[PDB]
Amino acid sequence: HKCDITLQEIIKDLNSLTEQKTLCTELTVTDIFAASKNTTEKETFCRAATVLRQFYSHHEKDTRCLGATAQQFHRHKQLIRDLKRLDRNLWGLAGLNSCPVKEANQSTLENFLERLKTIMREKYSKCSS
Repeated sequence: HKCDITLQEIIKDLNSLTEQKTLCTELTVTDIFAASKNTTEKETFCRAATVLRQFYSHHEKDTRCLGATAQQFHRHKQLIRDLKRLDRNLWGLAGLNSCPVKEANQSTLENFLERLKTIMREKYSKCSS
């Protein structure tokens, strides 16, 4: 389970998401990586899945995000779809819903996603030769 191809599905989701730089991706999430470092891998996935679910739930219909042009609206729908896909995969890996996130620091979604990508690539690296 630990080195399951779900890791690749998550990295794929993150690669697409981290191309986005919009008003929406500058909006913030609670910075789960501002912690002093005290949770299991399962708990880390639960934390990340929780904040991203908060984000897409709150911003799927947000006027700052929805877009004026066809291209902007398309990119917004893609962002929400990919956030849901990534979230689905993170929950699968977490196997837990109970992981209260306490951090004060807010980071942009953009920076949060780049950090998660780093962590996920590290896990992948630790799984392969």
